[PDB]
Parts: sequence; structure tokens; C-alpha cells
Amino acid sequence: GPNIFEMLRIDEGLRLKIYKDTEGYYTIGIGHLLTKSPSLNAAKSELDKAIGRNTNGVITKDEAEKLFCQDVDAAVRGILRNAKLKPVYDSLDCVRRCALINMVFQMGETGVAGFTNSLRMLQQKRWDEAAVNLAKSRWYNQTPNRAKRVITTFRTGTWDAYK
Amino acid sequence: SIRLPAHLRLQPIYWSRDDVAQWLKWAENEFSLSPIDSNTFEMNGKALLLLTKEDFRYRSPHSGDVLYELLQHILKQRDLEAEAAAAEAAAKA
Amino acid sequence: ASIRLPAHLRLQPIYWSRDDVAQWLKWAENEFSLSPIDSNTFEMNGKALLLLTKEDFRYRSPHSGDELYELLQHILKQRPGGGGST
Ligand SMILES: [N+]
Repeated sequence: GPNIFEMLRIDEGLRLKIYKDTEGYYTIGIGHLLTKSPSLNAAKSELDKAIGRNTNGVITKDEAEKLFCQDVDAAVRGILRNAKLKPVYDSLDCVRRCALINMVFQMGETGVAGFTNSLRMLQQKRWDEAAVNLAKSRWYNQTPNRAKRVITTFRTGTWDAYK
Repeated sequence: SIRLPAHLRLQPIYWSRDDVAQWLKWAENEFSLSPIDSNTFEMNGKALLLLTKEDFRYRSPHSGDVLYELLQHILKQRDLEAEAAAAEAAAKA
Repeated sequence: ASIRLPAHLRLQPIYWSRDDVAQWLKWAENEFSLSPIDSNTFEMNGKALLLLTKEDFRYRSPHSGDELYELLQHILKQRPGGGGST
């Protein structure tokens, strides 16, 4: 590539059939949930509404791409609707925009907005300081795997941490 | 060196029946071959590629082997261009 | 030796006309004491001649074809450099 799709194909991963992530809830495609009912009964029903057709899934490789892209769109809309996130996002170039979306896929719009200091540092074109800042957070501890690459992307403003 | 007419620089599998006919006219003059009748190869390029060297010889006793080896040379150079464009497309993406 | 080389033909076969190819066969037959070669065994120029395989030479000339192919290769070895055929 490198592009926005490759980013979460590495981080959150593409799996095909329904799997459980590093927590317990059901996830299909790339980080799509699913899944309000505590069983594989309603995680099987909301997918009929989402895809357009039927059963189980097991969904095709391309339907998951569409699913992923619809969720990236949902992430972007959520970001721009957010009063704490939009001003940060609008000042960012597309490489760094992908990194903020990456964060939203994981901890959600509301979770990201809590990084007040690091967001302001990203807004004011102050990359390394936000990179040192984000590193000293609770999210960094759980999975240093995903976090290192998102930080590297924020600092350099390039896709290097994936090439 | 072999320089095809610019309109024939496509992979022979995409050659129309007319393209095939223009190939023969060009080859005749380029290689000083005995006149090749227009209807010796009434087929498109993807048909032409299924023919054996024996088939070329039956159709053109004077020039069949030349036409066949010419086609092999054309196929080879296109195959190289295909893997030069392939390695570069993967290099960018 | 070696030389083994035509005296009145260009040493670069890629420039040979249909007539030059016929004279090369005529010279070859005499120089190498070959069986008589029909002039219309290679109705083609030097460019076309360089596309043929050893197998094609043999098909056109059962008695002398391999000889003529190696003779053609010998002419290309000395002199340098190309072509050929791209
Ligand atoms: N040859």
C-alpha cells in the first residue's frame, strides 16, 4: 500500500467467520460489532439487516470491506459531530486522520475525546510531545502492539510503521 | 531488433482477426517472405495462439516457422513488459 | 578457419537481403563440400534467418541444416556484437 484499510488489517485484523477479540464480545470483519444480546442468536440476526442478504455469517471477503468502509464513514461522522474531536481532526492531514480513526475503532469516539492534552498537542502541530504523552496512558499498557504504530504515525506523519 | 507496428504492440491474445492480418502483411515485408495469402489465418489472436508450429507450416509452407518463431518472440517481450509493470505496481503499492 | 567467413557478404546477417541469404548458402555449399542446397530453402532475409531454431534449419535442410545453423552462429561470434533480435 500503504492505506487506511491496511492499518486495521494489521491492528484489529480481518477474520472471517465470527470470532472473539481480546475481551469476549463477538466481532466480524474488521472490528464490527454485532451483538447486544449475550448469545450468537442476535449477532446472527442484525447481520441480515447490515449486509442486505442472509445467514450466518461467514461473510465474503468483499462484503467485509464494504462493512469496514461503512464503519470508517461512521467513525468520521462521529468524529466531526464531536465538539472535542472535530477541531483536532480538521487540522490533521489524511495520514494522521487515519490514526485518529484507528483509535476510534478501538476505544470509541467518547474514549478518544478523553485524551484532552494529547489532542490539543496534535492540533497545534506538536507531534513528538503528543507521542510522548499518548505513550503514558492506560490504553498503551493493555496492547503496546497497536499503540506503538499509532504513535509513530502521529509523530512522523507517514505510514512507515507499517511498510 | 524487432519493432512491431505500434497498433500491434498489444498482447497477441487481444489481437482481432484484422490485427492478425496486418501482422502477416507487416511480417512479409519485414522478413522478405514469399507473399502470404490474406486468408491463411482466418482467426483472431487467441485462436492463433492455439496453433502449433506444424499448423503454421501446413498453412504457410514457405514462412510458417518464421511466423511461429516471430510470435514466440512477440509473446516473450510482452511477458517481460507484463512483469516489469507487475513488479513496479507492487513497488508503489 | 575462421574464415569460415563470406568474402562479399556483410558479416552482420541482420542486414542480409533475401538474395544475400541465397549467396550465403551458395558459398556455404562450396566452402564446406555440402550436398547441393536449393536456393528456395530459405526464402527470407537475414532478420528472418536469425529467428529460426536449429530444428527449423534441419527441417528445411535435412542434410546440411545443423551445419548451416552452427555456421550462422560462428559468423555472429566473430564479429561483435549484437543484434539481436531485440
Ligand atoms: N538462426
